[PDB]
Formats: sequence, structure tokens, C-alpha cells
Amino acid sequence: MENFQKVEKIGEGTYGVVYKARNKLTGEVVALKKIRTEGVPSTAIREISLLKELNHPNIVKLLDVIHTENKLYLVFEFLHQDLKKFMDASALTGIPLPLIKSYLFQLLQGLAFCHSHRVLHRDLKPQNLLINTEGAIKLADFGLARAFGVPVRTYTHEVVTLWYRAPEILLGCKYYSTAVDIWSLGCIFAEMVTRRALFPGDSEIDQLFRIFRTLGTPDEVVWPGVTSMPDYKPSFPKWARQDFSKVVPPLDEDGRSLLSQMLHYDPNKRISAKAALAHPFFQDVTKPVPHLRL
Ligand SMILES: Nc1nc(Nc2ccccc2)nc(-c2cc(Cl)ccc2O)n1
Repeated sequence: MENFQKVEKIGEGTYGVVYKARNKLTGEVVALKKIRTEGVPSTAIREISLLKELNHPNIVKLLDVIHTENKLYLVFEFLHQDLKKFMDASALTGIPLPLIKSYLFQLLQGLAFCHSHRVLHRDLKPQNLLINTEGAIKLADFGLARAFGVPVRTYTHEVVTLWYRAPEILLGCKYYSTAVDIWSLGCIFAEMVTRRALFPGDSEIDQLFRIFRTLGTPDEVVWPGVTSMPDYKPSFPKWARQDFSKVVPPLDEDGRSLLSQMLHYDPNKRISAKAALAHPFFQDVTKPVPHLRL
């Protein structure tokens, strides 16, 4: 748009490309996300518009929702680096535990906030998490999947990230709950710790089986109703659960304990963001300053 003297394309999200842009007028630097056709649903514009009211220190502010030329643009406050990039840049030394802990605590605060407002993210991933020089981390792009509905293959054909998808989604559950975000966050937490994606599935079944190989194939004991899930197949191989200390070494028992609660198979047993905030793991949480190279 002419209102912006655009800076550049900075990434591609599940629902569209994100641009860094300068509001010529105000000179404001923002993140502009172009939503991907029919002509842009009306129910969606209303629902996404409601997200403009979301105000929380750990939620990237949605400044505007612009509908034009049969195209939807979301204008977001701009943060300089996404967690994926930070993790790649910190892959040699790892993110200090205090920072990982700070980030997780803040992320849980953001989710607790959104969930308490009946807003789910549904597609949480490192690239959706933005950090700034002052130690804050924020979640961006909530409520998009619930407003537009999950795609399948971007217009530009880009490898959709399945790594953070909760098993109930993989098993074809038509109804999502706040639990899917906790699962995604658990996966991200594990990744910050180990510096490697926890469940880097190549496909939907590989994603599911990687989960099964690590957490054990779920059954009716650990997850009542799982054998009735839409995509559940009795033919699924039955893997025994792996010793959990093997999953995120060298994370201490508090962290491993919290993580195990975030990764419970049953969305109903999975810890809530609010409950997670009270976990002993955060007893000594602080807010460290990240070494950010912008
Ligand atoms: N620094 C920075 N990088 C990126 N990269 C990125 C974008 C899309 C996919 C993957 C990475 N995205 C943002 C960003 C994104 C949104 Cl939604 C809202 C505000 C933002 O500041 N910011």
C-alpha cells in the first residue's frame, strides 16, 4: 500500500506473508501481514477485528485490520526478532535457562490471557513468538485459525509446520481446545532447551508417530476416547513410552515435570496456562536480557 514505504518481506506465516513497513504518515514501523480465493469472509473480518481489543504485554498488539481490494491486512506492532531466528542464533551456546524460563513464563502469561478471553492461537510455533531487546517475548497471530479455518497448502506452496501440532489435531478432532496451544508451547519449550525440535515430523503420520515413539502410543487408559478419534487407526504401532529424562536433557525435574504436564495426551489432563504459571519450575523465574543481534 502507498500508506507504507515498505521496508521488506520478513517471513511467511501459515495464513500469509509478513512485511516490515513504515507508515509514511506517522513514520511508525509495523509488521504488516497480508492474508491470502473468494473475496474475504465477513464473519472473519469481524472476529479478527475483535482481536484489536486484545491488550497484554505478552501478546503482539494487532493495530489494525484493513479490508481492501478483496485482501485482508493485519497491522501489528513490530518486534525485531522471532524465536526461531533467536534459537538458530543461540544454537551454539543454547539459550540460558533463566531466559528460557523467563520466555516460557511470559508465553504462558500470554496464553493464559488469551485463553481466559476465549481466544486460541491453534498454530503456535517459534516464528509466531517475537522478542525484543528488553527480555519480553510476545505471541502473534492468535485467533486466525478460528476465524479463517486451517488451510493445507499456502498459495506459494510452503512447507506447513506440523511440529507443534497437538495429537488431537493430528488424530482428526474437529473441535479444538485451549490445550492445543499448551502442547505447541510444550514443544517450543523442549526445543529451546535441547536446541532441536522435539517432534520434527516430515508428514502428518510421521508427526504423529514421532510423538508416539517418544510419549508412547496413546491408549484408552492415558487418553479416554482416543481410539474413537476420527483418524485413529487400531493399526497404529504400539510404542512404549520413553524414559522422559531422555526427552529434554539436561532439564531439571521441575522443568521436565512441567513439560510432561504440557505434553499430556489427553487435552483434558494437559496443564492449563494458568495452572502452569504456578508450577514450581517458575519459583525462581526472573526476566533476563537476551543478547540480541539485530
Ligand atoms: N521480527 C520479526 N520477524 C518476523 N519474522 C517472521 C514473520 C513471519 C514468519 C516467520 C518469521 N515476524 C515478526 C512479526 C510477525 C508478526 Cl505476525 C507480528 C509482528 C512481528 O514483529 N517480527
